[PDB]
Amino acid sequence: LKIIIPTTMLLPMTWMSKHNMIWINATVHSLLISLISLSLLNQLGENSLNFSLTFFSDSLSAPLLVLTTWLLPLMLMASQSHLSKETTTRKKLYITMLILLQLFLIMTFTATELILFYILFEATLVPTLIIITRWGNQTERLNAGLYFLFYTLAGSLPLLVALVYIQNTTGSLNFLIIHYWSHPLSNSWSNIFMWLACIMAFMVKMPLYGLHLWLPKAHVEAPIAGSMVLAAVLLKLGGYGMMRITTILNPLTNYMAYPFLMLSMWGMIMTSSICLRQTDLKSLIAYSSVSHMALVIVAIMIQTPWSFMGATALMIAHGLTSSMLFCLANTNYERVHSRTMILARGLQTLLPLMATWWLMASLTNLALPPSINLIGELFIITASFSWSNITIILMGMNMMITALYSLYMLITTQRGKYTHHINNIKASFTRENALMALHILPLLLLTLNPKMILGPLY
Amino acid sequence: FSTSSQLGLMMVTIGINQPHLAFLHICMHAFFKAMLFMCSGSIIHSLNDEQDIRKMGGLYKAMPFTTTALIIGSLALTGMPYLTGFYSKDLIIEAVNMSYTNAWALLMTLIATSLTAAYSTRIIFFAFLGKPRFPPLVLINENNPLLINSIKRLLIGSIFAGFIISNNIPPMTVPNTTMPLY
Amino acid sequence: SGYTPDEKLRLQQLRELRRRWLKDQELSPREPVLPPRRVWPMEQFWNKFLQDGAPWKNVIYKTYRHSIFAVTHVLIPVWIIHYYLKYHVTAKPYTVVERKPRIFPGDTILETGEVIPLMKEFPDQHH
Amino acid sequence: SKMELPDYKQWKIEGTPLETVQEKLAARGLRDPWGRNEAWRYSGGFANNVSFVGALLKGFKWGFAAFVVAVGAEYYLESQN
Amino acid sequence: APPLTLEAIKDRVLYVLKLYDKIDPEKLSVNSHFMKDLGLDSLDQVEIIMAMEDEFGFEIPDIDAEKLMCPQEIVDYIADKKDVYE
Amino acid sequence: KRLFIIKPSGFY
Amino acid sequence: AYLTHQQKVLRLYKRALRHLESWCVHRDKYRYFACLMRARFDEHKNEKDMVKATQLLRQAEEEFWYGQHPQPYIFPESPGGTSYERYECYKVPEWCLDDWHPSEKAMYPDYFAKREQWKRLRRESWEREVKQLQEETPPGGPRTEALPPARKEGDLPPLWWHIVTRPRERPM
Amino acid sequence: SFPKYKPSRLATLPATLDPAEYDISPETRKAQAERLAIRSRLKREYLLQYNDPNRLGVIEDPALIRWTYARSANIYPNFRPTPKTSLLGALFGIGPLFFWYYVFKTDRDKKEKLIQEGKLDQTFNISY
Amino acid sequence: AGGGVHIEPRYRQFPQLTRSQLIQAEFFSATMWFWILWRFWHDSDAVLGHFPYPDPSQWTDEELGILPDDE
Amino acid sequence: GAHLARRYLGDASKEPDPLRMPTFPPDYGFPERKEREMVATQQEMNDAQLMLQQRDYCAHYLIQLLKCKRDSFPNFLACKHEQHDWDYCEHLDYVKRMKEFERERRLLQRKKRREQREAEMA
Amino acid sequence: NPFASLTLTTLIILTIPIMMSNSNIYKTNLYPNYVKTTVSYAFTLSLVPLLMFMHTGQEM
Repeated sequence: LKIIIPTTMLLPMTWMSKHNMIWINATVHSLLISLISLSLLNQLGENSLNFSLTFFSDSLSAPLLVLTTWLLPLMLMASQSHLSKETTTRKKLYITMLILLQLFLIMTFTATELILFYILFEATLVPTLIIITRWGNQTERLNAGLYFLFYTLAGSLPLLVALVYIQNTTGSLNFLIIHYWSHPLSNSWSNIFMWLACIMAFMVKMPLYGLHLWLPKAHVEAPIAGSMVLAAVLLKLGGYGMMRITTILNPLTNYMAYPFLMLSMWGMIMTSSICLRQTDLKSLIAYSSVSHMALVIVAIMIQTPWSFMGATALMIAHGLTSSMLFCLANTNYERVHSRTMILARGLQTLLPLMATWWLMASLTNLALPPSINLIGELFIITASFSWSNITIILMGMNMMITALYSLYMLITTQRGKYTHHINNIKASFTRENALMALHILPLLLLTLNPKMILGPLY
Repeated sequence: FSTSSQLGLMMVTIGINQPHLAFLHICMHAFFKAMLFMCSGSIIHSLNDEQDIRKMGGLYKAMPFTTTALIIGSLALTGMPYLTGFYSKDLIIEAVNMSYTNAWALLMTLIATSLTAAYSTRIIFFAFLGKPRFPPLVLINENNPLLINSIKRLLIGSIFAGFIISNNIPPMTVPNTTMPLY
Repeated sequence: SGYTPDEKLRLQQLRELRRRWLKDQELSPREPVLPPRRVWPMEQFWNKFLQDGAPWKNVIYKTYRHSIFAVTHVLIPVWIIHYYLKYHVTAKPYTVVERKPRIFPGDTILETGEVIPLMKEFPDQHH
Repeated sequence: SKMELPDYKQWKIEGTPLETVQEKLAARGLRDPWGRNEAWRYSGGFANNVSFVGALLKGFKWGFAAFVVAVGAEYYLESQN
Repeated sequence: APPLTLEAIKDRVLYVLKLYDKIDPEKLSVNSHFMKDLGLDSLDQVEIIMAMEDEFGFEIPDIDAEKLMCPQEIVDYIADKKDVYE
Repeated sequence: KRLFIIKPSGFY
Repeated sequence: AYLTHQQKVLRLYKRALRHLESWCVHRDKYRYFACLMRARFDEHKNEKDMVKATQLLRQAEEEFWYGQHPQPYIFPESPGGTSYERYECYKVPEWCLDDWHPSEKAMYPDYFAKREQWKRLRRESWEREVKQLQEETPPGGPRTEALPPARKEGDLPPLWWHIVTRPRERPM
Repeated sequence: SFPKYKPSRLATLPATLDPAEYDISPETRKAQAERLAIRSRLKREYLLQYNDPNRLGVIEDPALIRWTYARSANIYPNFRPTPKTSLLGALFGIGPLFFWYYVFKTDRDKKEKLIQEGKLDQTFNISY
Repeated sequence: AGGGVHIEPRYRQFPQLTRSQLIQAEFFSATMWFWILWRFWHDSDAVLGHFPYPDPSQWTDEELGILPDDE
Repeated sequence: GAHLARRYLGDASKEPDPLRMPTFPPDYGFPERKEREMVATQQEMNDAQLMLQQRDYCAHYLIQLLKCKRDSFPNFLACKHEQHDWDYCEHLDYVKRMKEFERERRLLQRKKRREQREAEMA
Repeated sequence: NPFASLTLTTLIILTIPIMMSNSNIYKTNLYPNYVKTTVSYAFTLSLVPLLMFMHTGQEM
């Protein structure tokens, strides 16, 4: 509760501050609020941290909020490349949307009511389409808003009807109450559609093979600030939802999981294989995000202790790195004014440090040990292998492709021979290099003691 | 390719219940195979970064230090008795052929050893023996002490290690004592 | 059949223009004009006696080099390494586990003192 | 140095094995154009290369004396022991 | 490796061309055109350049091979390719 | 005789 | 533009005996089969009939593809060599120089002063060389990739900066 | 003697072995004239923009931009629901999904069948 | 690189060698020839076989204890 | 060796099946069955850490070899006669292993000799 | 007792050159020689565990 009021308190901060201090004042208070948020991984044992009637926290939420509260400074300096020429009021309103976005994500994770979660869950949309469409760069950013929002509501709205139905039947949907007052789900045909309605809403904000057309249609054209926040935390909103909603969807989950986890299983190889054949750099991370995001779909579906820990570990780790590759996308895109992969090549001979950030980014996304990507992915494999022995040949074959496209972007952009006619790349400012540093260091130095990241089942 | 051929040979041993003998080969092979690659790296640098045996030749007398290292390095690679290679490779051959194993599977390690010595002669004949087919302008030189000490450090290793690992280690494999002569 | 005159007259134009290009790629004796740096006194008395250059002068230079490298690379590690095991790692049981030395018939134990009886008479196998 | 090149006069196909093809080639009816270009690889100290077995027994000559002193010294040590 | 000056490279090409039996070791000249002045033909140029590509280690392209038929212009191309300046 | 070598600006 | 009947055999000879060198290895062996390759090449010099000459191309290439070394020999600096584009790691374009910080260009002042003068030559000769180009282009652009030389004195040959300021083959 | 070198998709036929390369003729003689003439103009204005002193930007390649559109956005505007696309879509779509359904379900019921009377051994299988 | 190298770059001749360069060459060649065949004299048994292998025909049925086809 | 040639190229009944020796009763044909004894006991045989393949009938000639080798450290050139005793026992293990194979072979030959003589005797 | 400390140091003392490299204090030139000495000293440090091994055979 002590996080929300200062987060709202940044709303007058940016809107009033002097013409040139708006970003300085916003950057610091976003950095200071990481203090009080950092006291949220501070956690008791199996019992969740319930500090208010309407707000509560646990070891599953705790990594999430500290990610978002940390995240906002990243989009703050990220936007300080192309918002300089805009007017003051537009610049102030950009912070308004980002700060309004924080106020939502910081509150969905703390919500102790299913509807209150859902109200804020889909409330985060309104700040987004403002970011994607108003401050977007390309032409089809207009089609981006329609694809993003309509996909979300088409699944979210049946969830709302499902939630009120549960409200009338059992009486309440408080996350603790449903856990303690659990009831097995009968195999009645009606329960099948209720199960499908409960899950489908989080599936669409969990790019599934087929329900993912808005992934390349939103991330690519979104502004840099909107790109990472939509890929680092927004995709995780469903991840928090499914980890919570599955408490009332058993035993119907196990029999009904086959149509869904398998579609994620086969598509996660397909979507990774998509990255092997791409022409747009920002489309790589978008499709790579789909494959990585679809990996935890299997983990939550098995409802295995190891799978849930691996899901949470990959959830935060993927968000941190996917945001990073979007920053590296921005710097190259800004210098060359194009998103084509094959245009800017041999950049390492010009920007050696930027190549190192590219090296660390693609290598962490490669998920080597001991990085949080690997331990999250490895726990999923072990849980999946216990569920079925054939699972290794599929999800292992993803790691086949996962290493390929991760190095493919590194080789074709940084390595090789520079293209001669590009006379635009200057030396990198201290901004992006610090932005990359603020992305890479928390991931690496979390590796020593990642038990804040595994989750409540740890 | 000789490295990979060596790797196939040593993991055949752990194949037929010879783990420790595979580890015995892990030390000998790391000794002289580094010499063979380092020696080739030395002559590459001297021969104006040329690395095709068709243009080597005649370096037997021009670079004697690398000549001595490769010959005794290759002899260990071929299994010169009482050298680093023999204590592992020929002991391995004495072990694998006399065991319950797959029928032909004993013949690669027999035939490959014949080929193992075969390319060793070819690399000695083409690169060092023969006539000096290299470009007319000679810039070759190996008198830098950094090379001479680097090769020499494993050189006494590639000559004297074989004994100093064979005797000291505790016996951990059944010794092959009685076998036919052939 | 060969160059058609025009291309040649051009190539030598490019040649002399290329002549001047890397005839400007060298460095004057003063460049690089090294900016000043603060200097430690350690190298000052190293060179105060190095100019002689006779054998034992540079030997003790290398002798300190070996020892000064040793203390900061082989002493300060084992200082904290031995602190780490003997007082933190070994303080936690089952962290450092040891092979008990293989006792052979006829050996004696320091604490017990009892000798393990020698194995009985060998079958007297001689070659 | 100023890179003084060896003169051509000291280099001819005669003496080097390059003649062996030449009169065989002259039997066909022509003459080798670059006869003197490869003569350097066959003349001078570059010639009389050791045989393959000769390369193998490099240093074996000193192996004679080294064996005699080593065995003899140990023979004396055992005899006097 | 020390670089080869214009005098050195012109001296290096001087040796190989002089060694050629088809030419005569007293008429050789730095500007002497191959096929006319030394009385060569088009199917003598090819063996000249490989004998030039040999002692230098690199390959002049075929597209630049047919026009590479003057000893002074021989060294001009090589000096351009290695940018070796005295 | 040594020549000036071009490098990317490493000061920043 | 054209690989006419002249060069085709000239290139064919070049790849032929280079493969032979890759085959014979030894110099004495190579020389015998090289002159035979040469003697067999010009034994049919007088072949005025072009149809047979093109036919003689057919038995030159198909067995060359059969007779080429399965491991063809290539020198390091040429296509397929072990050192092709090996030093591109060090070749940085000349335009990166002006981005150097005041401290970085004060590091080497004489070169930058000379580099500025080099930049001057490009600046007030560009408009002259493009104008010189335009008045000598044939209609519909150029019919050949070859560039015209410097017509009159003073003006540099057209389009000269990058081909002159090209990074050295051995930059380090 | 030697039969031939038969080309394939990955083993293409070289220009040296190409018969039509050695079948030069007047009508294809002028046809190869504009090949370089088109290339010559494309090398001219590119170099003009390449070596312009005031050129501070990226020389956009219209071919590159065309390639990006063709491979990213143009597929649906020129898509047609012809029968062939349906079999290709079905075979590469729900095909493998149902194939893995047969494989995964069969093992899952087989594994569940085995454990329910205890043939599968879980003496130390606790970390599920 | 710099003029005055310990060996000068000559053209198409036999390169100059220093005496010291040669000394280690036959030093290791002699010691290797010492090593590989001095230990041969030491325990020649190793490349000879310590125990002869008798063929399985000469052993009589006494030790094998195998009676003939008589009873 | 020769056994492989006769077993594969020729009839395999004259050659023992390599996974089954001994098949004929060892007691039959071997009187005074004072079975192969042990000089060492499993207590010190365990206390002296010996790998199972090394845990053969020559166990007494490894343990004392490990003893003198440890006590003569680092003089690896000593303890050769004790090593000489070791492979001698392993040699003796190998000859008696040959004796077992040939004893089975001779029984196989005799087993055929007993049956056909009893078969076509009528 | 010594076995645990010596072998562990052979790992730890192998990583200081990496951290010094990140410190950028090395003024080139001396760095390759500095790396060689650490590896060489790591080797000499790695001996005394090995000579320990043949004496008794303890493995921890």
